[PDB]
Amino acid sequence: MRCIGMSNRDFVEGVSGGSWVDIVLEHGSCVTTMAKNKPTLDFELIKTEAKQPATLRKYCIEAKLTNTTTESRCPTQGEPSLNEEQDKRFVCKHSMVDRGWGNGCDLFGKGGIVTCAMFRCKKNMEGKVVQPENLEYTIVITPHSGEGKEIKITPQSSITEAELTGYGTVTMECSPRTGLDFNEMVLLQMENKAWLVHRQWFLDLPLPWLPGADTQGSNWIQKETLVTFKNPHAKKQDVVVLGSQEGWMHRALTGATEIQMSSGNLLWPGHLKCRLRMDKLQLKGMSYSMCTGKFKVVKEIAETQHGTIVIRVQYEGDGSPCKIPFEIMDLEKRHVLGRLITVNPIVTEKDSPVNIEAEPPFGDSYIIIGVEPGQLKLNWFKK
Amino acid sequence: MRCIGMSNRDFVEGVSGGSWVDIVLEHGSCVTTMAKNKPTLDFELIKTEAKQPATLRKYCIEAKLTNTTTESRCPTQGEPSLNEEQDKRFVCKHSMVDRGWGNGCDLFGKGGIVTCAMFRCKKNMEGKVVQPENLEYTIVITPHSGEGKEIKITPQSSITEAELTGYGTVTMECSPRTGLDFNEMVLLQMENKAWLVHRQWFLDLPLPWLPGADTQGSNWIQKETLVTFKNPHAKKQDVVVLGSQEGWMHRALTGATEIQMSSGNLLWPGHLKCRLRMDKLQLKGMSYSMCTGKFKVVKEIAETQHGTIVIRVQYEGDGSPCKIPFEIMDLEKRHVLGRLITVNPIVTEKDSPVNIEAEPPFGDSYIIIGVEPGQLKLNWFKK
Ligand SMILES: *[C@@H]1O[C@H](CO)[C@@H](O)[C@H](O)[C@H]1NC(C)=O
Ligand SMILES: *[C@@H]1O[C@H](CO)[C@@H](O)[C@H](O)[C@H]1NC(C)=O
Repeated sequence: MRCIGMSNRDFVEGVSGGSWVDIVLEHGSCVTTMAKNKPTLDFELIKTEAKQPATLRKYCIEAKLTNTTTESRCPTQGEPSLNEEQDKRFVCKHSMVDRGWGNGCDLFGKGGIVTCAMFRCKKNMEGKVVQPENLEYTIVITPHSGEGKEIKITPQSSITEAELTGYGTVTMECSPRTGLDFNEMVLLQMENKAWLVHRQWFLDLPLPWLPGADTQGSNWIQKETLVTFKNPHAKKQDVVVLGSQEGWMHRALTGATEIQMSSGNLLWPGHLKCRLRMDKLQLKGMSYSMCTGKFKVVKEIAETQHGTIVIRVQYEGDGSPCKIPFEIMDLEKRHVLGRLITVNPIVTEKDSPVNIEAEPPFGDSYIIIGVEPGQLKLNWFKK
Repeated sequence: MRCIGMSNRDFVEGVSGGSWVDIVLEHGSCVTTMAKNKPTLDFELIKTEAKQPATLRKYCIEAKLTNTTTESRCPTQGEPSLNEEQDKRFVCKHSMVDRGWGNGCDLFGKGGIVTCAMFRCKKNMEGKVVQPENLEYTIVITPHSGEGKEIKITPQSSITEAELTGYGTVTMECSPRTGLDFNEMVLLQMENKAWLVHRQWFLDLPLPWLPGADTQGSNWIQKETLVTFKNPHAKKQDVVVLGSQEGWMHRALTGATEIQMSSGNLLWPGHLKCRLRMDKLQLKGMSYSMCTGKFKVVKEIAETQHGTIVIRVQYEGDGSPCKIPFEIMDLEKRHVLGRLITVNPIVTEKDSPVNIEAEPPFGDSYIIIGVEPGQLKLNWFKK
């Protein structure tokens, strides 16, 4: 479930001296709002989507060499230039070797030689500069009824409305924060994890890179960082790559800042500070008859991780949509004790199970739910 | 070809005041020995094989995780221990999550959870301590005839003999050197290249390692260096590797000392200082008649990279195995000028081509090869 049973959930209650109550919404946390005559709402931040990030530079971390050619000459015959020297998709190397009889040349001496190989990247990571203003926050408002409404907000339109399903409307004004010095900070993505590193530290990485505005994927820059030519023997210099740089990147990003994922969705850390105005909220119910008084416990008392207690029951009896007779009594039945979180428990159908939550006082307490013809008298010992 | 036309070739001549001449044999270099009445020999170091190296430790650089299991519990139900915790081939992780209704548990609160995954290494490098005394050096001695004898030496048996094919025998005494502080130095092998690194720097590498005496390949030590558990959500913590560490190793070994290969054979740098005693060497020939005097130039004059000049000719004429009339004359035919490198050029067969090498003086010189009935009078301009 949500909110109830979430270790990171804060309660808040609007005073009777006005409205405009402040809440703090963060990812993985729920906020519970309530007041007298006002319905209880649950606010939760779902995802923080940073749409339209600007690709800054693309580095290659795993490449492969194919189409390796080699051409040699004899002493006093000129250098052996290859056509692949005029191709940015290739990397070449010149050298000189000893030439004479046993290798089939004119005379003795230093003969030139050239070896080229096609550079083709296989796996490559990316880096993007992210804009702070065009961020998007998804918030879910749920009426705490026990039987959600989404809203997208952005720093360029912090004011919004919320047409709840039969509960009225509530006004929101949020102000955000999500990091540190975003303009000169780059989100690095390895197509498996994500980090937030410095701009200068990212721009000067010793790897074959391509500019942001690029779709070629073959005219890289500084390919020699992943390509080394071995010592030439008879002819071919035996060019060789340097394997994969995935582990080097995973190890070099230790002192960075990683961002988890929810299968695609980036979990951006940060908190929204929001003002809520609930003066235009109505309670779904009120004008309802009382139920006949038969209730069967689907499952009885169970305290949450925030002092509040919850019971799930079913109406079963017939009496239309009606209000649940619910009272919190002493060890006897003197006065009413704890308050109610799920304000005005209603019933949509006799077969639909309904949960209810409330905060009891210390020690022994009674819960009277249902009229006498089938009254549920559930005792418990809080704390 | 060899020796002739090798840019790293040194000449040496034994004086008439005894024998025991010193030479320096290194990989990729040839030594030319000669003297009056003594045949010319070519010494070359082929391979430096360090047989029987002692494996010290085996590190893994590319692993993969399979057989991932996960088990959870409810609050006040105990921790969920898995059977894979008692298996060194697995890596596990404990955690606690929020549990209540929507995830099917008893009540609310912190419920334990455990996730394990089988650690299986795919590609792994090795490190070996190498012994200096049990080194093996392969030397090739070739009689400079123009138409080789191998010997294996070790520091534990530096004295040897050389039964040349019809030239007598020569005595050798070599003393070696090949590096720096071998006892606390480890040869690192990645099954593609080889380095020589420090012992302490190698023993403390942050990678899953196994002791030297090991054939298991699955009960590694410190596997968590290549395994990280992501944040748990509903149940599985989503364990993930760190890719491949091949690039990290290839980059970290920059300030080391690399060793090239000749397809399997390690090219150990170093020089052997050898004493040669050639007093028991005879010249294959001497008691031979002179040829009739017909020679056709297979290919004429061509100077090497060490001042010496070479011509390849064929006998063609009939006259049994005979000695070649060969003289170096002035611009006229006054006196004999340059000496001869291929001492006493013989002939095995009239159809077998034969090379000849000699050093001429400055400027113009004549080469008289063959008796007058078909005499070859080849002029050239050295320097
Ligand atoms: C590389 O070699 C393959 C196989 O011969 C060939 O199909 C391909 O066209 C070559 N590419 C280049 C750029 O030469
Ligand atoms: C891992 O899973 C495969 C596929 O189910 C199975 O064949 C293998 O026996 C499993 N290994 C272990 C150690 O559980």
